Amino acid sequence: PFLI
Repeated sequence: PFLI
């Protein structure tokens, strides 16, 4: 992902 882009972030978690």
